[PDB]
Amino acid sequence: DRGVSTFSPEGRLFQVEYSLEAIKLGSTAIGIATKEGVVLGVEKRATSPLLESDSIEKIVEIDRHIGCAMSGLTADARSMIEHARTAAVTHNLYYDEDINVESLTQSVCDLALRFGELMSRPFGVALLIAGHDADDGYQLFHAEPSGTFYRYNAKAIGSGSEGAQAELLNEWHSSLTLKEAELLVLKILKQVMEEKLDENNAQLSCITKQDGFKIYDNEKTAELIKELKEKEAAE
Amino acid sequence: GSRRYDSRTTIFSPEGRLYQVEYALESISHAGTAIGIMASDGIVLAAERKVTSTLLEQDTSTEKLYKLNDKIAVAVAGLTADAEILINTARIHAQNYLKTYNEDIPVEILVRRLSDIKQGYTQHGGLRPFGVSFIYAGYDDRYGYQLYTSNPSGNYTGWKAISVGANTSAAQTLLQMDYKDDMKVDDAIELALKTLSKTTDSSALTYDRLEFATIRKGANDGEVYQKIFKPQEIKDILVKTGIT
Amino acid sequence: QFNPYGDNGGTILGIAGEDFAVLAGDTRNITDYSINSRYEPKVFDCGDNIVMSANGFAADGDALVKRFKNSVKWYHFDHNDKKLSINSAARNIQHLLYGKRFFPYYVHTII
Amino acid sequence: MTDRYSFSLTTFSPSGKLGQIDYALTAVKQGVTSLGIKATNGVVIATEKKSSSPLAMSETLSKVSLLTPDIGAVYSGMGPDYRVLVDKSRKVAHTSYKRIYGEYPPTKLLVSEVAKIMQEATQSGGVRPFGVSLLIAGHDEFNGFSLYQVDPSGSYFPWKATAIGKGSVAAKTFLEKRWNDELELEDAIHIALLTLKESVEGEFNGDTIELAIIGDENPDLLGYTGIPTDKGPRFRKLTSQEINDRLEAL
Amino acid sequence: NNYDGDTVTFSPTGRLFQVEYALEAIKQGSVTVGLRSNTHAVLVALKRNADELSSYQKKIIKCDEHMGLSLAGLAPDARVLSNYLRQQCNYSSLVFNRKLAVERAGHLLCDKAQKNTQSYGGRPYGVGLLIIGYDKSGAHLLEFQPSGNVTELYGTAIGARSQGAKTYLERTLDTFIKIDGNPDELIKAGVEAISQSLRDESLTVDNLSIAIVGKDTPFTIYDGEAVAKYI
Amino acid sequence: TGYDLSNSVFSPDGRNFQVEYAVKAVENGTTSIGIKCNDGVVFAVEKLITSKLLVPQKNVKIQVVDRHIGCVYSGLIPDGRHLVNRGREEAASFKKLYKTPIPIPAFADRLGQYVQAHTLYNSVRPFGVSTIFGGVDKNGAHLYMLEPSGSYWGYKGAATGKGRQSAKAELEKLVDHHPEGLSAREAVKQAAKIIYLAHEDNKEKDFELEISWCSLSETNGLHKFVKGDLLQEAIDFAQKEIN
Amino acid sequence: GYDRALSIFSPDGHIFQVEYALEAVKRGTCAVGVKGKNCVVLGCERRSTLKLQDTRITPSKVSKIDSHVVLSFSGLNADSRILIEKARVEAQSHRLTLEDPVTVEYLTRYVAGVQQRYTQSGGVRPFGVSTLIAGFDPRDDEPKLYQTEPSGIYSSWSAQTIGRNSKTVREFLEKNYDRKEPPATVEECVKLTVRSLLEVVQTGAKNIEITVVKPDSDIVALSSEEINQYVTQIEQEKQE
Amino acid sequence: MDIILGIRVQDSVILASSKAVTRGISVLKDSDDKTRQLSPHTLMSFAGEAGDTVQFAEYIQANIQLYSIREDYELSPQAVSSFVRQELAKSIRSRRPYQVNVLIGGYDKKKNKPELYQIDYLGTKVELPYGAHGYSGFYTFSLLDHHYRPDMTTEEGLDLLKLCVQELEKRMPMDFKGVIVKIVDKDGIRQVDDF
Amino acid sequence: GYDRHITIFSPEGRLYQVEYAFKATNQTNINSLAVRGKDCTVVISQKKVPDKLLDPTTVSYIFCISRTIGMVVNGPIPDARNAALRAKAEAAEFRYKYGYDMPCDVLAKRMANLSQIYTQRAYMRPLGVILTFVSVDEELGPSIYKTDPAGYYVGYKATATGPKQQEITTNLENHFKKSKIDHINEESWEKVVEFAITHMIDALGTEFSKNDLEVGVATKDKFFTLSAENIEERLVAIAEQ
Ligand SMILES: [Cl-]
Repeated sequence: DRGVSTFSPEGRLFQVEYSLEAIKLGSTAIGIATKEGVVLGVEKRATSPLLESDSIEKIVEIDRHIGCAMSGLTADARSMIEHARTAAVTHNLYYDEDINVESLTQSVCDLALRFGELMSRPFGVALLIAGHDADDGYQLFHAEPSGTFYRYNAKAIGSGSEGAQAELLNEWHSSLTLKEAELLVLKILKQVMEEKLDENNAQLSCITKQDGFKIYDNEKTAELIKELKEKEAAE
Repeated sequence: GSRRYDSRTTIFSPEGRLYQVEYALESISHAGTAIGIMASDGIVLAAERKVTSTLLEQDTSTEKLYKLNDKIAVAVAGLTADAEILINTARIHAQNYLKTYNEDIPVEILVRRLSDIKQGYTQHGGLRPFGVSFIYAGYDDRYGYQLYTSNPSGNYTGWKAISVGANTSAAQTLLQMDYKDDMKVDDAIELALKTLSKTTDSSALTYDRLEFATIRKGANDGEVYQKIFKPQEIKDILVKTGIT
Repeated sequence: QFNPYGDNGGTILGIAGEDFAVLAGDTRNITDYSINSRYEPKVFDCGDNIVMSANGFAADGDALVKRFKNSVKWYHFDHNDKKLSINSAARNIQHLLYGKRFFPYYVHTII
Repeated sequence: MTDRYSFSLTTFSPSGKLGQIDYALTAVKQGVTSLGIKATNGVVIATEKKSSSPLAMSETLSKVSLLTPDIGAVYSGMGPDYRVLVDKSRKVAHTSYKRIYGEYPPTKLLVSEVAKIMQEATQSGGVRPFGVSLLIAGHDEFNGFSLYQVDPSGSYFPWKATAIGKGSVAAKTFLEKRWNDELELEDAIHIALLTLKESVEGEFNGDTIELAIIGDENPDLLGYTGIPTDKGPRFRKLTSQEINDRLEAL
Repeated sequence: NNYDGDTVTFSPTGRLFQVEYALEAIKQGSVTVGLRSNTHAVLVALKRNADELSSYQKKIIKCDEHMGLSLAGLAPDARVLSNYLRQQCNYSSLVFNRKLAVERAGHLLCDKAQKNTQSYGGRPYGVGLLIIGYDKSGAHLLEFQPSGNVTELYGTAIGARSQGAKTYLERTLDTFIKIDGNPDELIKAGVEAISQSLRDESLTVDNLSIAIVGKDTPFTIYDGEAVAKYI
Repeated sequence: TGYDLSNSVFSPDGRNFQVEYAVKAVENGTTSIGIKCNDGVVFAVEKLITSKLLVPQKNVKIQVVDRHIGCVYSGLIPDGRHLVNRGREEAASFKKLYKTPIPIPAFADRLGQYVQAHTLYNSVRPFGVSTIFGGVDKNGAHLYMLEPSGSYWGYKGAATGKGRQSAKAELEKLVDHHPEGLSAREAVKQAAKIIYLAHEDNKEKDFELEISWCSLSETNGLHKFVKGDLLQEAIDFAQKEIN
Repeated sequence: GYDRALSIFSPDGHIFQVEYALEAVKRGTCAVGVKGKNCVVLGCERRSTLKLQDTRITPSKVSKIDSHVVLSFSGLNADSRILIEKARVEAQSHRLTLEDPVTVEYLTRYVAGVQQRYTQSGGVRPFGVSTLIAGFDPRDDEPKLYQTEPSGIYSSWSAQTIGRNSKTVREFLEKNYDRKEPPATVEECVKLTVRSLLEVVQTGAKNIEITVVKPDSDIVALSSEEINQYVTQIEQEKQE
Repeated sequence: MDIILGIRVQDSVILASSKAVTRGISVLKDSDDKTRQLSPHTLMSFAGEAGDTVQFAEYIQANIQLYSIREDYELSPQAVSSFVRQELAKSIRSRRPYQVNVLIGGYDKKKNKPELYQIDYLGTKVELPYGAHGYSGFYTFSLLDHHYRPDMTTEEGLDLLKLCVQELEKRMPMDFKGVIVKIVDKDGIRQVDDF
Repeated sequence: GYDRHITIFSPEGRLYQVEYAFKATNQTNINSLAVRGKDCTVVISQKKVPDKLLDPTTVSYIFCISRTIGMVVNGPIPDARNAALRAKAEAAEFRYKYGYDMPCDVLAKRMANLSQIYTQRAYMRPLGVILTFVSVDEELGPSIYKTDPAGYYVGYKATATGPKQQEITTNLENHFKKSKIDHINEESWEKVVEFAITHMIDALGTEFSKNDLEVGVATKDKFFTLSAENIEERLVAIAEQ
């Protein structure tokens, strides 16, 4: 075999590159940032109809002002979320304030390269971290197992990502309303998903300064799905 | 580094089997056969010694049958040296239980812990598994007489009659044929010896190539006695059933 | 037996107005009935418009100020040069002090 | 740095064999012949002293070693491996027995401890098995005289008489014809010398043969008097002169 | 080939391929430039995005009030190494009340990188660093390579197409070394230097990153509308 | 085969190929030398000027251990710094326990045992440097050269790097022409000449000369770098001899 | 300590040791969970190449983790004991600190976390086990059924099966289980569970185990005759 | 803490334990239950150092419940008492020993017999027809030496216990706020509400 | 075939790494020889200084382990010095722990035991050296004991090591066949040194100058090496007879 922390001849880490392939097999997750809030949406993708879909948990709260969506080997995300929550709460204990979204993201990314011969392999999951703080407002971050994170205005991860990202390149502008972003996530998810999108196999969420991070009901998302179908037929 | 020389003893095959466990079982299938039979009034342990030499000291010898405590014994098939490591652990475990609760250890509890140690060597540590299969024969006041077997995987099961080591397939078929539930110890002694006699790779079964033991309530009133048979006693029991 | 504590005397005082705050302290430093220095300042500018004094055992006072000053430096390094608010400084100093709960900094602290 | 070899170097092959143990036994086969014979009132262990150079002093190299006052050991295979096993064996007789019970271990139990040490070299991380088979002869009050063989695997077997190494197959057959359960110690010494001559090629005298007995207590070898219960070692190494005396009436 | 499995193996010609592969990650990185006069030292960096929806990966990191660096290659490795420098600068201040000499900062990075090239299990760092600072012997510029090799220079550049800026600075040497007491001119020279490494893309407002340290200037970074002055 | 893939493995010859491969890394490096003299030692090294942008005099390669020992090396420069860092730790602990500064033979074996240790296991790599070092102790002057295997000897003169053979030939002439001994100031000049003569084997890039010395009379037994007037005088002596 | 990274990524992005652990599960005896309106039923196949077994003492296929939650599995038997022991210890630890028994979701989340840890720790191989965990939360009458697997992922199921030929019995359950109307009684739920195993098993003799969990720590295992009555009744309705 | 008593009769073990929790010059509670059920037929009462008592009790309870779930079986009162003794015998040479005294009342279902064990913080175990910890014993032992018979009914045991509480309420310096009484027999553990 | 890279058994029960370490022994192309007198033990070894730039006084394969014990090494100098430092440390500790000077044979056994460990443990390579220990033991008298990479050790009447060891060995054998004794029957160590050089000359067939040899002598209470002039004095004495 070969060392876990080995470089390829092109100057890349084999294990990090291979974990990126695992993430491409994951279910689609989309995030869009506006000046009214950040929306996070995911494809649930139940493997069988007997599986109770509301037990699929791919959107998760980190703190009141920070939420998170995942794609890839989702079991790998549990300890990442556990670290994120502890980092967020610990900072509030030490400083009597909310931790910045970027600082949270940097803390999670510090775990990433802590593998070798520390854990035995990189994480097989990518994270979309969305939140609000007083300094830099509404923010969306893409956290990779490489230890790198980029800020995004909008971003898709998973199997439908490169098609969904090209769509997000055309649709996003700096004046989108929250409602406009909600519909846009639903629209683009419906495009890249295999099975037909409804309230049971897709999930929406948002973070706003006023109400914090909220996962939407299946009833609330169903009405946004109906509002979307009516608007596309209306021209 | 040293990665080059690592056999990776604790990994799965593409089929979902544990290489080293499978190969250890293959090793055990060449060891001398051992049989356990559970009757309503006791248990029989019978085992065949591995091809003997005439100059071997037969009486002061122990290879197959070991005493764990006054109520539990084991029959061994595999590497003896590996078995003694495990037997000493089992002996200590029994005494720990007795020291803690002031009661003799229930058979299954002892069997589970010994099996759990084996399991560990197949999941972590990069070491080869123990090349040993045990037949446990014992008594406690909850289930009475019990037979168990454990193997290198750390999996254990309970039996009315069972064989380990060489020719288990033929031995099991023969035991399945003549065993019945209302059987007595002296009937079980005969079945055990008859089965080994028919499955043996030797020319003829003699006293010097056998170890024998019984666990009876055949002491005096409500208590259990372990009898590890002496050479002459095996010679007599072999004549009494007309094998020699 | 070795006594790890001493008393360097002096006194400090803080008052807050509507759009300002003062932190005063005398400059005398003593041990027993002797004067060590007539001018040894114990009120310090720690950055981010925070002034601090830790009065009592000067060795502990200096050690604490030194650690908090260093804490302000790393707060910038770790949180994109964000200004450390006075309430956040207070909470941070609590942890600096309580971390030595069973071998305390022998000081009264005012920021 | 540090021992990165925390994994087993002896593993099961598809056929079930433990390669390194098999290969260790092969090393034992190449080794010079040694033997042991059990009499009614004693035990004899013997071997050839294969000299590496005529400039070497073969008295300075002892193949037969005292373990306790009543237990001795000889081997076939790799000398260095044997030497460290003797060191370890002598220590374990103290640490795990004498320091606890105030007396020396019985033969079967010391043998058991040596076997454990050899078993662990078969399973532990980053070690090869020992390349030796041992023959351990000894006496103890409740078991009398006994003779054991310990193999690279860690297995041990009690013997009336046996041989290990180069010409073990022929030597075992020779011993089967001559051994009976009424042999007196002097008769066993005689048979030991006869059996060894078959496997020895060059010089056959008290300087090329090493031989020790487990027999009667030797008060003259104790080094002190005044304690009635201490009567001296039963282990004794026969001198070069004592061997030649018996080689005339051969 | 057979000798690139780990850092602990020499090739038959005496090469360390894992170290060479780490060097390759720097070459794929976005270009960054370093240059100095006798009064100031200046970093200029071209930032890289994932697409038009993403931010531009920050290349410059502050180490102390008098020191900082720019990066090309694996960014998490730069975070580890910069954090180490931050501690070493900090230790020097707390224990000796002394600002860490930019030269010692180089020696410390060299020795940290080296240890990862001689032991089993580890890997070389996959990032190149340009360290600038102003200390008791004036302005300085250092080049760090993850082989362990640290080099003091008047000017330099690392990353993709760094050879253009490196040639330019080699020509401009006699001019820019005497830009004393003029920050905006030393930056202009660095911005012209990095322009010799551009292809199809030009320097925009959320694309350019400039840092400066000197005699009466703490290490400070300029992004966004603060670099519009220099386009 | 495959005997060369892992450090500490003996080939059927009885060789450690990984060490021999480290020697190739040393032969690839720039030239460095050592000259032993009347009451001390002199060290010199070739510094290839890769670019105009290198600040002159500011990438120092000769290193001091304690206050009386100098070290120079050819090959992987970081590996040499690791060895000197250990050398400094060894010298400090010797001075801590025994008070007196570490004798040069004692110091030589400290480095030797440490380098030899990196040939004992497959989990470490041998050092990619040959190191020339020495100084003045209570028994006078000593010069040493240490190789990747851990092998070292005392030397009248020593050379390693790409121009080692050229430098060795030049060193042998000095030993033959001066049986009584060479003076410290003379040895500095000769070092400059030899580095210039050994530069012929690396003549694409031009270079920068660096010299240091320890002498009982000239530097009071302490390690000092040769700078300014004494350096330029030594450079000029060398320039006159190549033409 | 033995450090080797045994679970690593391959070029295509798979962790083969985790995927091979799933093959061990596929080899194990079939296990099925079906939840009714007021109960959950766990059914388990037992292979019949083993006659002369002693069923009094042989480890049962369904284990009690606490008085209100049960765990069945498919795969390596020895591996499952380690998971069961850890689960039982966490059960008592939760009662000690929270002063309330575990929820079925929490107990499942813990078991899945343990499994995940063995997929990115050095020196260990993943568990060759998938589990079905069923029960009722304290003071709650809503039935709960969860499934875990070697990777560490877990989810809730109206009905689910694992082990050999599980794809056949999943097929059966997918057309025979109505989400709008789950088996309204205990009898209905046991029957649908027994029916699903009879698609794969062989003889309905000593090959099928059935355990019924009702609210408030009401767990009982059915005997041979009780199960045999379901087998007898199902076959007579089939001949039609 | 303070008063814990135990009486073994023909068919049951009866445990009485004081209800007061006093700290300083304040009775903080008058309804405290100084007992834990270790298994269906085994009950343990406890008295001693504040904090230590409940912490030890619940730790033992967790271990016995863990055993019960593992083996699907209830340990005998003798076995449980030996486990508890060993834990205290370990504790007494720790850096900080548990300062807890316990009584264990159980009904052995295999023997069909009640059993009462007295164990102090040192790990001193004795089986007794009647037991007490602390100053209580100085009044109750002599009283029970006189009035106890080995063949008494549960009702006779309760009257015998009333006599003990009455004596303690007359001669003890502190107000212990009465007792909670619990019976351990063939049918398990139940609490007498009107005492 | 990874059984040839680490110290595990080959199918034929061999340890190739140990065997190859024996071949490393002759890498220096130097021959050594040891003999015993009545009062002394003399060890001699060839000294080849090929490079003119070497300081010849620092080129040595003979080591003073303790005041009483000397050791000559056959093999590469890095491994040689590794063995020498350990031997010195071991001999120093023995004296501190047990209150008397470590005997030559006991140090030999100890160093042989360490060598044995490297043949059994995988992470440690054998040292490619053969160590010859010499002394005048206070109990056993003049002593020669020799260690190899296999962990083997034994006492000698006399011994030789190196590429041309067999020639020297038989030469010595033939002398002791003639003399009928275990040693050199000589009073002074000076003549035992002379015997040693004489019989090395005959066996190797080469003449030696004062700088082609290296001599260590062990007497009661001290082991010492000879200077070039001490050897020259010895070479003159041989020539004038
Ligand atoms: Cl030793």
